[PDB]
Amino acid sequence: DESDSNGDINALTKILSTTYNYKDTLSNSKLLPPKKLDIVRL
Amino acid sequence: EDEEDIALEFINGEKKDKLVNMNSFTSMFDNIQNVQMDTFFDRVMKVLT
Amino acid sequence: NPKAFPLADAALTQQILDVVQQAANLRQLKKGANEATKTLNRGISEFIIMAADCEPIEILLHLPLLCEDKNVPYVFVPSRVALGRACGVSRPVIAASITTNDASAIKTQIYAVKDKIETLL
Amino acid sequence: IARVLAAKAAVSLRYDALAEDRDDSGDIGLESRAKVENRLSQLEGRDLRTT
Amino acid sequence: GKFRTILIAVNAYGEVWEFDLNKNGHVIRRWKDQGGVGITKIQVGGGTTTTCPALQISKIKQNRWLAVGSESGFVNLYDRNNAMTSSTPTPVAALDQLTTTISNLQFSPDGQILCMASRAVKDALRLVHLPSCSVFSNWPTSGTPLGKVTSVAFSPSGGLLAVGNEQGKVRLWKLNHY
Amino acid sequence: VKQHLQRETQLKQVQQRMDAQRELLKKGSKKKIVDSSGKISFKWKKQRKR
Amino acid sequence: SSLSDQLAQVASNNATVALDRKRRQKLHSASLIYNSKTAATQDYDFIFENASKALEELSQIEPKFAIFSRTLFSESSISLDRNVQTKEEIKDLDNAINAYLLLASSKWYLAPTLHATEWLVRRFQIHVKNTEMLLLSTLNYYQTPVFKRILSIIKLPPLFNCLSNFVRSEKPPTALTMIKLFNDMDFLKLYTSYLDQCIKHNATYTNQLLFTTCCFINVVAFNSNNDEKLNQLVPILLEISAKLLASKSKDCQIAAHTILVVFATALPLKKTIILAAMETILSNLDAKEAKHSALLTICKLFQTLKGQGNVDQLPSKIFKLFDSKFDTVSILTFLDKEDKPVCDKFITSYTRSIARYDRSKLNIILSLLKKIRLERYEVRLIITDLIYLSEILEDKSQLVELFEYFISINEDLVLKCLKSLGLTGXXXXXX
Repeated sequence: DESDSNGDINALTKILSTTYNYKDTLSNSKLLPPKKLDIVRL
Repeated sequence: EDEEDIALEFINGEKKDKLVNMNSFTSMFDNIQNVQMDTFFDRVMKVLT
Repeated sequence: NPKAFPLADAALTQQILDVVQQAANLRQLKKGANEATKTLNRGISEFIIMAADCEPIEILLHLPLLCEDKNVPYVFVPSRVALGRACGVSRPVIAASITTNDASAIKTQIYAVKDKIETLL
Repeated sequence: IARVLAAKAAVSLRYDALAEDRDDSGDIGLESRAKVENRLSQLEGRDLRTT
Repeated sequence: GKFRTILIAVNAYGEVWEFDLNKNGHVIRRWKDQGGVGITKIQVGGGTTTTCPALQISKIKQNRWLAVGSESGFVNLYDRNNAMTSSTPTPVAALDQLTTTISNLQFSPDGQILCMASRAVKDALRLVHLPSCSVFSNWPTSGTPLGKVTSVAFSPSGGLLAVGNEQGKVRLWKLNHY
Repeated sequence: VKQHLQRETQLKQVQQRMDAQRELLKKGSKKKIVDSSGKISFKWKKQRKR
Repeated sequence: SSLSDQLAQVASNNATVALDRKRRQKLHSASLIYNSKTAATQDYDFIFENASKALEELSQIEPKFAIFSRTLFSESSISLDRNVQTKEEIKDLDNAINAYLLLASSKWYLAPTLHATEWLVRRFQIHVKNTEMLLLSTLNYYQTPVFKRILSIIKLPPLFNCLSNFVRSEKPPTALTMIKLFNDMDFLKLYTSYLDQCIKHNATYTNQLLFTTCCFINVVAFNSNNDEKLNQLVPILLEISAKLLASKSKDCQIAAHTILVVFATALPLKKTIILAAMETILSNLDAKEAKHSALLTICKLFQTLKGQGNVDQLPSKIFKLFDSKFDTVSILTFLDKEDKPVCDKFITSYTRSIARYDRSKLNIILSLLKKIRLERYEVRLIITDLIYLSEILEDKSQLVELFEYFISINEDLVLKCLKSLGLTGXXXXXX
């Protein structure tokens, strides 16, 4: 029954399918995220 | 102006946002009963800002 | 507030809130409005520290009514966040009461402050 | 609740016996009752049972 | 090519003076901290300070955060853009997570983190994020070796963190963002 | 009423020595000091209880 | 395994099969209205009279219940037991009753639905067989006395193990224990598949759809620490809010705004996800009261993320769509609101998109900036685009009046961007 063959309605569903990790860690934001501090003791 | 000196405008330019902590929405249940959806959404936005 | 009476200056307030911070180390200090009202009726209160910026101010005005009967000195430090931090308690405290213990090491420094409070009266 | 009332009723009484100006609308008192209702509906939501 | 420096002196009772050193020392302004009875330390931050100083004259930048210690854990954060108006300013957030006398208030060189430490109780460094004024919750854990923290310091450049103790061991960290 | 004044001031000191005993149990870090006279009092550490 | 484990597994499959008389007097005795002694002494014929008389009242309130009197509430459907019928026929009895509890769940405060479902409880055994769609349809009435009765019958499924201490309890199940339900990652996957089933029939009511979000907000709230837990959470929540925006109903769309804004402040989503969400908010935005809530999302969504490309120009398909549903005059009446929300990081992405795409209306692009006090880096990042535009666009006098606004405020900022790119004397020579 199924085949794949204004903005659309499914724009939120499609980009959720095409990504697996949702938090913006790729940015190198230069702003510091609250409550979770990446630290490594030397 | 230096390239790192541009980014200190980008650091200082942000403003404080009130966070979402674990006890911030647990009082909303006492006013679900027969309220319109418009006047509930402002009662979420009044907590977040 | 204009309802505030004798309100200590910037100078004496530093002396009063230092004795408060040393009486809370000796645990000689009852805390809050509803407990400073107790030590007046028992008569074990040395004097009464109160805040001025409490909103509404009328919730602690009975202590100047009560101290005039029982002849116990009282002043107003200006801000309740100040007297809170000097009392050792996270919450703001709007009235603090120094109890009477004659064995106290800080007895001399209380009566120095007490004389300055009766000076304003 | 019998603490929180007798605290806030003592807050409400001194505004009534000892304020020479009265707004006379229960404006402090309705601010007092909303604090107890926040205290009450907090305290009913918490329960001793295990889930 | 031109800048003026400013002293910010603290009365013990909590009165903040603002001397300026470029012209001869006159008060610019006074303002009392809201509350703040037994006050130990102030340090300003968000720009060039004595811990994260400048290199050339153009690098000198006006600070943005001001923090006021206490002898009862109270740190008071002041936004330096708004607090310079009213001259009895309301601080942004009253940080009270520590339980003893503040003894080290240093900022990050970018002005995003506020250390606060107490030399009284062991293991008492707390980091405060800026501008959100939220204490970080993950670090420091219980098993994070600090000791009685007596001397905290940040790097100017690499984002490192050096924390002293009383035992003598300067234990070093790395803020992995920077 | 001479005796009541002798009764009460004796009875207050029973509370004053009981209230000091009751305040040893609560929290905080206490210091055992002794005066040079021999009387024992305590000095709690400067620490804002939460 | 053992013997008594396997031999209690047969008991679940025959939970409804009346075998002894005492087995019948335990199953038939439980119901919604009558107590345990008076329930066991009455026929199905007695119950069908009260149901079919009540069900005709519900057909008058709305005509949708008229169909069930042809199939489930018909007089011929007294002789049929579930247990006698085949496996294909039972799934149709489930798909009728699953279609029934959607229409029933809305009129649940009313007395006739209590007498209506009870025959569908006691004859069709829905308090044993399908108690998920019985409970998920009626999960929002937890304070009411009718849900306390519903707890006093049901053997609870393995997914509803949070309510298992409130079965036959005195006091109603409290509000936090409803959150401990929704905190599970599996119980949400029902309440997605219940809701996407409930939207397709377009019978989602206002009090129900509040209690969904008022739990879906709190699940984000209780998990605001564990960044791993949130990372596995939004395939559940955002796929609702995607399908919750596809609704014709204006009331369902405002619920999607509550979940989106709450999750966006709790977790910084990617730029591509926010631009994805901003299209679906734009695309199905028809009614009046859905538009006001929708604007405060994009107002708030653009401030949640922060990074490189924070203030990027909007894409082409996004921007004209935003001009289609939101007017440039209506965005100005929005900024003049005395609520005055933080519109700060979005409009500097909105203004740059005007500068590249449309360019016909830069009278507005002045009046935008008088109404909002912007940030420091934003004004520089705007003025770089206009100076690029100053060279390229066939030179225009209203563009000169825009820089006159920046000769008024932050003169050195105009200079420092010109000293980064181009000459100081050449810009004033250009106009």
